[PDB]
Amino acid sequence: MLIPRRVKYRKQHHPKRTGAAKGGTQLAFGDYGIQATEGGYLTNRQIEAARIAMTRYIKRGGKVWINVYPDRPMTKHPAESRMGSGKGTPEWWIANIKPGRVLFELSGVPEDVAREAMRLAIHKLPMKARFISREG
Amino acid sequence: ASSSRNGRDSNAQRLGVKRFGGQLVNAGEIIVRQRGTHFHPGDGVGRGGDDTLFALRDGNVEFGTRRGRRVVNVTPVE
Amino acid sequence: AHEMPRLKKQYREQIRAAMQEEFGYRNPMLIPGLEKIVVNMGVGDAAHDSKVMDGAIRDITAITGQKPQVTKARKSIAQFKLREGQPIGCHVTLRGDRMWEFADRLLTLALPRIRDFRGLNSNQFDGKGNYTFGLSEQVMFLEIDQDKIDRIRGMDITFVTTAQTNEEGKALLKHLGFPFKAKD
Amino acid sequence: MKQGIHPDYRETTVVCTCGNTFTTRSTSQSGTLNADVCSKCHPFYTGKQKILDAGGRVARFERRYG
Amino acid sequence: DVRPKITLACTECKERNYITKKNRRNNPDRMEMAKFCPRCRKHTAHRETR
RNA sequence: GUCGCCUCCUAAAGGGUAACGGAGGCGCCCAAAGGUUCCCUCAGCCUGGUUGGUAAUCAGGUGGUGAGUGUAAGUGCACAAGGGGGCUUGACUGUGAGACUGACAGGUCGAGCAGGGACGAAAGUCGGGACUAGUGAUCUGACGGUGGCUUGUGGAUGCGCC
RNA sequence: UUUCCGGUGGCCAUAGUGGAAGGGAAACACCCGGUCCCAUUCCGAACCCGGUCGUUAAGCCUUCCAACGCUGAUGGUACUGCACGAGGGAUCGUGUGGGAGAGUAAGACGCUGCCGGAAU
RNA sequence: GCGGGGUGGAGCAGCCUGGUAGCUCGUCGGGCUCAUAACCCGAAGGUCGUCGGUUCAAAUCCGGCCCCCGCAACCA
Ligand SMILES: [Mg+2]
Ligand SMILES: [Mg+2]
Ligand SMILES: [Mg+2]
Ligand SMILES: [Mg+2]
Ligand SMILES: [Mg+2]
Ligand SMILES: [Mg+2]
Ligand SMILES: [Mg+2]
Ligand SMILES: [Mg+2]
Ligand SMILES: [Mg+2]
Ligand SMILES: [Mg+2]
Ligand SMILES: [Mg+2]
Ligand SMILES: [Mg+2]
Ligand SMILES: [Mg+2]
Ligand SMILES: [Mg+2]
Ligand SMILES: [Mg+2]
Ligand SMILES: [Mg+2]
Ligand SMILES: [Mg+2]
Ligand SMILES: [Mg+2]
Ligand SMILES: [Mg+2]
Ligand SMILES: [Mg+2]
Ligand SMILES: [Zn+2]
Ligand SMILES: [Zn+2]
Repeated sequence: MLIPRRVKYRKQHHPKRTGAAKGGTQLAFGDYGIQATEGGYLTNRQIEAARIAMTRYIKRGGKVWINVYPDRPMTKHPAESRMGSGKGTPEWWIANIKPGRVLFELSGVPEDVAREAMRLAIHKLPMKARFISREG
Repeated sequence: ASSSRNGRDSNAQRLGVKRFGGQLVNAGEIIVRQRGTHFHPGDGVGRGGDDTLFALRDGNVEFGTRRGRRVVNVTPVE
Repeated sequence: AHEMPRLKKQYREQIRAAMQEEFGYRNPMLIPGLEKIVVNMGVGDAAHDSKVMDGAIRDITAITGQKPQVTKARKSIAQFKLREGQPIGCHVTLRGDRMWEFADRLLTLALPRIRDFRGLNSNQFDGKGNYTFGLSEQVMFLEIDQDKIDRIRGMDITFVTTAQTNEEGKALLKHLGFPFKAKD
Repeated sequence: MKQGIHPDYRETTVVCTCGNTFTTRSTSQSGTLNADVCSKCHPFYTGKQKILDAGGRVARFERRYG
Repeated sequence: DVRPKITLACTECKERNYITKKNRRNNPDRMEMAKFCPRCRKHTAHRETR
């Protein structure tokens, strides 16, 4: 589970989820990758599930890059309580995903099994994503 | 239940430029209220105790640069 | 009194000629020479009393011949137990005639009578033609008394020369004459 | 120099008890300097010790047996 | 209580002209100042009242 | 849990803008940490050096703000508003053209002038503090000054003014 | 009149930083002294005073170097006022006006005023 | 939620506030005794639950966290 060591402010406004990907729309480390076609919030649990799926399928070879980091904290109102009495305590850590953002990258693996591993990973994400490559 | 350790804030102080570029002013008229010298006093402009820039003479307000400083001048009226 | 010192005369004639011949400076005012001598002593065990500073002032005054600058603590430190603004060290800057004659006195008299003296390392240059070393004990300066010193103290001696490079600084200080061994 | 803050500092003769006399300047109050050894007198570099060491471990063996 | 209000009166016309504050611990004694005395119409020595 | 004041964010590039929204501060302190005049440049890093160590004091080199600012934060400040020395009390009296900001009470800035000063060779600057919190209307009472009024007159007494 | 140089402004990196080469007639400077005014929280280092011998090594000045930094379009894109439209919904699109930041080509080894100097 | 507590082996002091961590018992070494207990003479023993901040300096000040308590968690 990716959790930042510290943050300046633990209670933050909800991240903007408008617009396309600000940056990181192209592969930078690996040969293949996952590119999100829809925006949304990506929690550390989802990131870990996808990473486990990719690594487990590719076994021992190849290396995986997690381009996004769940450094944005999300508070939760205390359960069964009326509205008010200040903001809640951080409960989830998310990354702000926008369309075109490359989430995961993979290298050192043949294309077919890389594609299958990316499929396994994508079936764990909460937003639509696609397999991309450096045109082979 | 719970409570907030916040909720305090200070009253609005209403800073900012009070007379913009080219606006005719009288002597002593306040040009900008500010904290610190974001604008330095230029020609025909005095600086007060709380860094308020005011007019030392009648004329038109202009914003410019004097050496390396952002300054506010009052050009004497033609 | 008005008399240009022996060490200064030796420097000028012999050393300026020697440097001009064996470094080949293309300009006459490029031969290095002594710029200043700095005598420091950090007496940091003064955070608890003042008598140690008084003794250090007396000792350095007798050794050099002028009142020292007393430096107050730039920042307080608990584990050294010093507050802000306490006097923790004193130093003297010597130039010109005082520089020359203090250097002559030191070299001719004082460090000769260091216990089991073996010379000074040649590898204590700052890297820019200036050479600083340290004396662990003070009364060896026989210009002071012997049976009234409050406690033994040490000091740092720094020769700052107008030498661009370490090798020519070493040459200058050798020609002036230091005990220079062949050891690290 | 500032008047009244500096020590007495006048002409000063030094004698090294090794045939060396010189005319330096120091604060030696009402007096001069009577040194015990000079630079050109000290056994350091005038070269009068040459200790190095005594590393002849075998040389000792044939000294007491050869 | 530690920085009380002290009243400076002119030492000529004994007039409580000014009021200010001291430290009591940093300045235990009565303070002397040269201030303008309107009655004396010049600068006169002002002393803290007892 | 909160209630007044100050700084930031929310606040949507003037100002203003709510929530038991998100962060912190204030109820002081300083006779210098005020005024003036002159001088100075830091932190960090690298190298050398008695005690001495990552780091005391010293030397050289580098280094423009990342240090510093009595105290929160922001806006400022290296031209320093940061560091140091000299002399001082303007932490004045009588004033306030002209403006800022509030429903109002109110809060804030202020040129110029006179008196009498401080500093500076002068130009000049000085009506506390780099700036913005460190505060409480009115009533009633109190002390100091003043002597305007005082019920027949003169006192007294009481009140008024500051 | 011109050229060169010393002062003093303005623009405040297109000017800086770094490297290379060369120059001093006046001038500037380092430099040489400290007796004299004056000065160092020690030091004639600095400040100040007296000289202008020595020296262009440095400051300074001239030429050269896009190397770091700086400057930087056009077009496109983001965003956006107004007017609409589409999705179950996060949200997205279009019309009509405005229009960046980044990046790209490129610019650039400063510009300009007054006074003085030596020569013309 | 409010308030308190966490310090040698144990049970308890040191907390307005910074700088010197104490008493009792127990542990260990020596006496006394035939031997043990008791008693007598000497010694060691906690960098203060944990993370971080304030500050020249933190057991002490501030916050988070863990553990143990107490209280509250109400009206239909
Ligand atoms: Mg990018
Ligand atoms: Mg002011
Ligand atoms: Mg003020
Ligand atoms: Mg606004
Ligand atoms: Mg708006
Ligand atoms: Mg409203
Ligand atoms: Mg200052
Ligand atoms: Mg006052
Ligand atoms: Mg008015
Ligand atoms: Mg206010
Ligand atoms: Mg006046
Ligand atoms: Mg005067
Ligand atoms: Mg201040
Ligand atoms: Mg000040
Ligand atoms: Mg009433
Ligand atoms: Mg009547
Ligand atoms: Mg009045
Ligand atoms: Mg550009
Ligand atoms: Mg552009
Ligand atoms: Mg009931
Ligand atoms: Zn001898
Ligand atoms: Zn008076």
